[PDB]
Amino acid sequence: STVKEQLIQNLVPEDKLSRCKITVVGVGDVGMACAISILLKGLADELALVDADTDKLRGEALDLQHGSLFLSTPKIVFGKDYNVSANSKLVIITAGARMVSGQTRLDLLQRNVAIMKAIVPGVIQNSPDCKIIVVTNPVDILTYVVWKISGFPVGRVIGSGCNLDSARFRYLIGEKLGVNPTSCHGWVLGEHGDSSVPIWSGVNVAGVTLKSLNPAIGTDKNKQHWKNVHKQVVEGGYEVLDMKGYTSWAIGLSVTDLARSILKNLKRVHPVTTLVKGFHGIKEEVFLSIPCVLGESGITDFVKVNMTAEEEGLLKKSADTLWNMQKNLEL
Amino acid sequence: STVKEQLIQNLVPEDKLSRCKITVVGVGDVGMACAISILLKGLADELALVDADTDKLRGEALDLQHGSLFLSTPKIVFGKDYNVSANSKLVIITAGARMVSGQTRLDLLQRNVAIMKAIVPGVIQNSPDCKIIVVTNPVDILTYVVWKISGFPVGRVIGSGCNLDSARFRYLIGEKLGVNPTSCHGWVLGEHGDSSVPIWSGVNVAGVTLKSLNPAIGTDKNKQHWKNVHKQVVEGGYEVLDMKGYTSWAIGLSVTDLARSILKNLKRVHPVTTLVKGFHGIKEEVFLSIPCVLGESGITDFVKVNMTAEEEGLLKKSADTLWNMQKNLEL
Amino acid sequence: STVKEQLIQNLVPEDKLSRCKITVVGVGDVGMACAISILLKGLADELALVDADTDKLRGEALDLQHGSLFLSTPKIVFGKDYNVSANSKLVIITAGARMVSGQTRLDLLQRNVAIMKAIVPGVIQNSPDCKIIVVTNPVDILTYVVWKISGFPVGRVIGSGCNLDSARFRYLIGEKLGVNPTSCHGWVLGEHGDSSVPIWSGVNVAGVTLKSLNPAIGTDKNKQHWKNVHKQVVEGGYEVLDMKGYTSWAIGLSVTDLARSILKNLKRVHPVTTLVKGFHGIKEEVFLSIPCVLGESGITDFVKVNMTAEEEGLLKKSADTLWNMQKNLEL
Amino acid sequence: STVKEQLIQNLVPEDKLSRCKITVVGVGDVGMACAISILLKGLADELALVDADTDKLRGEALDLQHGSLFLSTPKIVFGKDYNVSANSKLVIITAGARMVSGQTRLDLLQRNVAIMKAIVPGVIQNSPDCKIIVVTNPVDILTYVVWKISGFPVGRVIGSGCNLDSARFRYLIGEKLGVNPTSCHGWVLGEHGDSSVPIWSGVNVAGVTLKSLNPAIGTDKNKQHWKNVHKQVVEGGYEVLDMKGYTSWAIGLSVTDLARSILKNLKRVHPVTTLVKGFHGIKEEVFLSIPCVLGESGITDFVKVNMTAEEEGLLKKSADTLWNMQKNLEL
Repeated sequence: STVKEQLIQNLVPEDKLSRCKITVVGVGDVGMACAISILLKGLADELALVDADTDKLRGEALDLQHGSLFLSTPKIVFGKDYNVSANSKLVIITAGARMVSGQTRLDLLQRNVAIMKAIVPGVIQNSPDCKIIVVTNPVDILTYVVWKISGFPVGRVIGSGCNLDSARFRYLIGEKLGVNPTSCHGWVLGEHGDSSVPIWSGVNVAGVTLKSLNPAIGTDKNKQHWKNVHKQVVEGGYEVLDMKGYTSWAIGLSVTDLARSILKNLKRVHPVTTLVKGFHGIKEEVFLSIPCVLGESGITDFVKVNMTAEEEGLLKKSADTLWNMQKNLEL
Repeated sequence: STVKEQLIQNLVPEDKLSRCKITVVGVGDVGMACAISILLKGLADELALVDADTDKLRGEALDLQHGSLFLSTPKIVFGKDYNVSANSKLVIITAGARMVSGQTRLDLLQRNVAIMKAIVPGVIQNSPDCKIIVVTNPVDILTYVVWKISGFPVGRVIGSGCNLDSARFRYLIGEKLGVNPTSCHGWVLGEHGDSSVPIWSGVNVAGVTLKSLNPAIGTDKNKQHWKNVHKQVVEGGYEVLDMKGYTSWAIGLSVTDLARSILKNLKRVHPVTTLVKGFHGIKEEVFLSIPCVLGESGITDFVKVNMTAEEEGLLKKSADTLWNMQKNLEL
Repeated sequence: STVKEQLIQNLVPEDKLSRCKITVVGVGDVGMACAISILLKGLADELALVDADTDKLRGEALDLQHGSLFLSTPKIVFGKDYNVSANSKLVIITAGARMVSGQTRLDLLQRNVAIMKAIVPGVIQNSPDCKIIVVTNPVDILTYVVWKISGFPVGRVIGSGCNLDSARFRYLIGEKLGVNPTSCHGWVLGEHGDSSVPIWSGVNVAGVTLKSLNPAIGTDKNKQHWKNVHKQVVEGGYEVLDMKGYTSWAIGLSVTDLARSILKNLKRVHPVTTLVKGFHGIKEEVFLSIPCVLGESGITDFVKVNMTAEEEGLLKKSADTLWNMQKNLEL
Repeated sequence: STVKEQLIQNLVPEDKLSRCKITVVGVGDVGMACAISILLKGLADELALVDADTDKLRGEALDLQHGSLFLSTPKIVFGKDYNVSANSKLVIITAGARMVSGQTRLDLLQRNVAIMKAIVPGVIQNSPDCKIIVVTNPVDILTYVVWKISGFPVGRVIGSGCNLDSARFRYLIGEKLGVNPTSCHGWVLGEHGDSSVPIWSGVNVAGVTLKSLNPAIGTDKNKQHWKNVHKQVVEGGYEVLDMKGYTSWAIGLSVTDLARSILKNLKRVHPVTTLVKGFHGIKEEVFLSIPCVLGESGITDFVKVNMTAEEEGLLKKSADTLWNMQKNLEL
């Protein structure tokens, strides 16, 4: 009778389905930049966005929706509740309390565990076999919170860690040789913040033992400027926000780069946060970041690097900072 | 003890998985071009290639394998048997008996149903809920064979149909206006070969009723050159092979464009082959191609166009050609 | 002596170059979303961002810079001046005075011509043979301003027009059939705002004369709900901002889709703004949008559609609204 | 009068242009695979294909042409002559005399310099400022021939070198750790064939000094299986052809990966062939491959690695093999 009933013909049984989604908790600039980009790629055919600030969301959501004619992801849903997350393959938590010129440290912490207790677990009740990337901040300590508060195998529960930083690093690093940050290699681990031990021991622009930045050593630590790449790194997180008044794009790209790996089962190794519970001297459910291999099923395996006496020193140190911090609950 | 046992750390339980594959039966130039391209995109994280010509395959396969460092699909497997297809989401049959300057018609037919009886069903015993794209040729009649020989809902069993042709068409068509074949629209259906009724009734370069090529009518059929676009289309299939001695690339791209749609659940409508069993006068399990909507779960729905008295005429006609042909078995 | 002087060897003459850039004036949410996306593609190997709000820029800029390790565009520059735009191939003006719940109409107009007189011309003194996409708003009237104020051939001076709207349209439109907005076709022209005559005469979901939405006509205008798709369209621009408090993503994607076409010389036809100076009755340097073909060198050619008596009516009407408005200068 | 003259409107002056092309000499399987892939990306908006086997070409060419509706490159041209190459940015020579089970060595050499004398120079007379990637084989010695026979700055004249091999390597290498070949690093240089000194000194799976494969040393050379990765590498070139009867895909991907870098000015370092004329002891216009940085303008700079006494030994050796070979002309 209708144009519908006239133009289109409904091929009988099996006229409904479902499968493999992406969901992002909260669309604060970040939650959001980590959105669009999941889109400017084909990671997900259903991307559901869960926020509690109902207003902006159905606004932002509809923006993406109007945007359809460009995406390669037909379904884009939104909810005020986690029911709207049913059967996600990957959930990315980016809700809490973001940034303030000065503030930013692990200050947004007792503050966020609260955000979590609520936000996180519950999401999980929905997509029971989900896999979580934690972006919030605090990534370490939150990964821990979530880890704890959720109760599924770390592998499933992962964190943004230093994937970010390391990248921030490869950038600057390459800013000096005149070589692509893809084409220079260096690792920064420990904490995602100011306890960041880069790990010069292993820094190419060709190969290990091959072009290790060490063999030509204008030092790299023990002097002659390069420490600064590292001081530039850390500070670098800060300087951004002071100016645009937040940390957006670059966090996004990072994550989607984590997703990319997980989803396409790339088994591309990564610096992410996990339980170093009993690695290089650390023996206490401290989650900091370490180079790990990521696939379909989470963290598969870990990569146990060669930190020099103190590279291990420093790391041993973060571990601990990060550690008492965790004498937790809402108490 | 080992570098393995030394460099990498095995994150305990859940160190194995599996999920959503692509498989291509036979790697004859086509089977193959329809391969690489599935690769120069991220449709599949596991693409298994099943051929019986064991030799060339483990050669070609290894070529792609050496090729890893570029692909975004970690696993690429090969088999002499269909066991190597376990739990594919999409199987693409491109094995039979391909082309010969002159030959090419629906000649490669009794010839191929044979290829099928064997090849097809069996593949299915493995990935029971698979979805099939039939490229072989004969696409129509084979779709039918396979349909029949397999026994799963058409929706699942699909064919290359004219997606190809229509594209071949939009090309030429646009070759004259100086407008992109994306940006010109026209549909050619019926048979994939020489019974190809384009369907001028509906041919934009803007909109329907809007810029329909009809309203300015330097005719389009009933004279003044354009029939030729169509004569150029059909012939066009032939001229290729005469020269490179086969039909490769363009068939590939087409298919992957079918996959793309299926896999990312795009619900992008397409001209593909299916059972017009009881549409526009045809009432007999004749499979020719018609504009249909494709998603995750197969053909979802059909699009019932407005063929003019004879557009319906011609189509009614193919249907039938195609039809007795189907008084089949190996008999 | 140095690691530089040690690791890398400088292959003598020809150790410097330059060529084909993208530049975006102002990074207000939009200027910005229209940024990242130019990045989540390979349109430009040098993208310079010119803003006057020096603060946020060197913040936002550095955000993208830290972001390097993901981009396929090595150079990302920023300036407080247009000198920083030298030899751009495409400049996209997105600076002025953006949005306000209610406000939004062609209010941001005397306001912006001012923004222009300054911003625009000057940019041009730098990249003399540049090509401009105008996003600001007002797109029509601004295209005109810029056109005027710059003095290069429209072809070069283009505007966002309704590429946006039409897309906004294909969306909703497809929201009802259950078909992709790529796979449904419809055109909305005239003004980018509330004088938007869609152009039902030509609306497929197959072909013109073929599946024109007209032949089944649950009307489309002259009743039985569809006008609303159009009322939904226009309103649709408004509802967004009311909520997220601005119009970001979808404008971005649109533009980059214009760039894409221009840059890769796609000669993909588009609804954009240009001088309808003497088309369908309009005879006065009124710039509204019409379906045009875009390539390397600008607008190449125009597409002269079939508006029904009044489709031509309405268009004839916008033209004029838009027209007196243009009895301009700063006077 | 015509639909053309009716549907489309010709926006006056500037209705013609030109700029930045890709050209590939000969479409032998390789010339060809290195074709399609340049397409399954947006490297070129005009790709001209020059072959002398006029027949297959206008066949293969037309195949790609029919293929339009998928490409993001509007113009695809073909010639029997080099006139059809006018103003290419990148020319890729892949014509000569390809492969034979056994044969393959630097046998296809006096044979090819001939192919060159003709093919190469002449191409250049057309696109005088072109940049050449040499794929033929012999890549080394041919790079040299071409270098010589053309007369433009090496930087411009480059070769496939070991980009290939190294990749072939990262593959196998990663086949053992269970880590992506992107995520494992190792370099193989010297000759592209059997004089391939990998360069274990520098082989990560993290960082240099960091995860160098050396520090855990199940040796890597001086025993305990890994030499084989290398023996597997070289042999690996051979085993392919024996089976599919040629080397296609993987060479293609490699090149396009060279183009990608050149064209988008990525300044991504690469192992390619160039004049090691006076590096690590070699002092004679011997072209073998070394890690170099590639951009818009050619090889920009070289990367002078740390070969161990003999890594330098072996390299010193190839150099020379490769060297007398070059006491050339057609004499």
